Amino acid sequence: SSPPVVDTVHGKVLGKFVSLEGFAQPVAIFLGIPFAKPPLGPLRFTPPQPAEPWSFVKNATSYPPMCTQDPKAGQLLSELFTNRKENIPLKLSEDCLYLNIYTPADLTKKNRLPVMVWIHGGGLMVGAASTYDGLALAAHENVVVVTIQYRLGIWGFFSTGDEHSRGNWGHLDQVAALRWVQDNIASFGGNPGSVTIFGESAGGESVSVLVLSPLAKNLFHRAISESGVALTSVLVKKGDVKPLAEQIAITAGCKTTTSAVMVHCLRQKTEEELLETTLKMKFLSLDLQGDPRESQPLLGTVIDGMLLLKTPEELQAERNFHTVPYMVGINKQEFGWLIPMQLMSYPLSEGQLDQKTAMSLLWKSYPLVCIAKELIPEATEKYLGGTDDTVKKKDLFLDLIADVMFGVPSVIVARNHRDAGAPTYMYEFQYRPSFSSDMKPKTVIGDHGDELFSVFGAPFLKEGASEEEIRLSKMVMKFWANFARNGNPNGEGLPHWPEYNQKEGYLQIGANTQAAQKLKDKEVAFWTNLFAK
Ligand SMILES: *[C@@](O)(c1ccccc1Cl)C(F)(F)F
Repeated sequence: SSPPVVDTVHGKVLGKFVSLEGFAQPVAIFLGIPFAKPPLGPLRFTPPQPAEPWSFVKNATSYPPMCTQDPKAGQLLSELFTNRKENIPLKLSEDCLYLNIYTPADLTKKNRLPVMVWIHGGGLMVGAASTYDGLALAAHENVVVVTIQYRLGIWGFFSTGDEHSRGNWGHLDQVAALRWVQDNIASFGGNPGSVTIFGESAGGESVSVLVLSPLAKNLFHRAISESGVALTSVLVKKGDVKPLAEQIAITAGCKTTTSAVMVHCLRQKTEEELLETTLKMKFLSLDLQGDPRESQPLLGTVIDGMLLLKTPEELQAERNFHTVPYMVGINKQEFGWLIPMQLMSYPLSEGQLDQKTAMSLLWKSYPLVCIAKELIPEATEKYLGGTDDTVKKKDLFLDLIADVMFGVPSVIVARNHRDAGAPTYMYEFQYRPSFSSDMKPKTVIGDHGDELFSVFGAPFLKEGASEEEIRLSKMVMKFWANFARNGNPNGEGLPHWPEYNQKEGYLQIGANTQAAQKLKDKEVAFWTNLFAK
């Protein structure tokens, strides 16, 4: 019964025990541990500072707020992605730099378990750590699971393109959480010499950015990007970021006289005024009015000169990144339902698409796929021209967006990582979880986020999982935690997962799981040639 109490650098923390049926050792859970000073007032749009130390024992048994964000979209994504039986309602706050810890170690003995640090998705605009319950993965695989938060949206990524607001505050928060883990996780039974970062969607892009950042040197030892990398271009702003900053300033009621003037004005706004600004900007929603080249669907990663010194393409060309073991994976249908239908309000209710509407829509999709207008016909013809059925054309259009956004970027990242001599692994995930939304057509399989339910052991926390689904989660969890332990997912009882080498082996994960070769090879060739003009 007696709750666990752990000493950290900054003070003592009190957690709680939670048992998972069939595991003798209850899991010690610590909710809402601060890893930075709350980024309020003048600390807005600045790097995170260390948390101030506290006397006595901090009660770490309540979920922290989630970072300020569109509450409706944030709650929706939490409901769609959570592995728990009931979604936990969360408060909003700028005071959100917290992490949650699930340790299966008996804290009365000494333990050095591998640590897995989860970075949540959400487009860099929404999301929360508390969505993801670490209980099942921690108990089933004997790993310490850490879920982190980081500033989002305007708070996390507002950039003037210069020294007055460089940008990438949320990525700096991720780095601060990893340094906290280095300094403290051994008190929770974890091994700071074996930290694996893993994340999905914008969280997978964050993992890829951290692989590219000198600030993350020696903070992690393996990495996993699930459905998102630093070549997912909608998340990485190149070129001139000043137009977006000025539009944000104006919407908030601020002058644009200079960068410093904009940033100081935004620093005086209340949280509520910046949230009103966020909602007026209509982020994460396909912009159908005006020139598509001016659409800004999210505030994201920039080349700031501190976290990222050059573009991801330039960094991989010079082999300037952390050559840790790296697992890069995609799902069979990344654009099948949840991103267009639930997050971005795509005009695809009809379920048939003719080629003319497809070209018009692909042009409107410019902020996602970056295809010049003169190249829209060729691109569309390559995917939709081979059939005459317009339902098939709609499905092939979804394939096209998925390949440009996720599949091709992921293979290019994996190839460049392999070519720097690092151990590299890839997967393609194909399963339709029973936990899918009731709104989701039964023909969508391997949608964006579908692997989450297997990675986080949803069949052991939510009800109604089939026996096949339970088996799948046990295998995925074991692959992931073997990778955390050894930088190699393989082990006894598991299908062989080849290294992604020059033969380009990868694992097809699903009801039938087996190795395959050359993922997306034809598509990479096509799109690389197309984007070279
Ligand atoms: C992902 O973070 C996401 C959302 C929108 C665009 C791109 C990406 Cl990677 C989410 F939200 F989980 F789907």
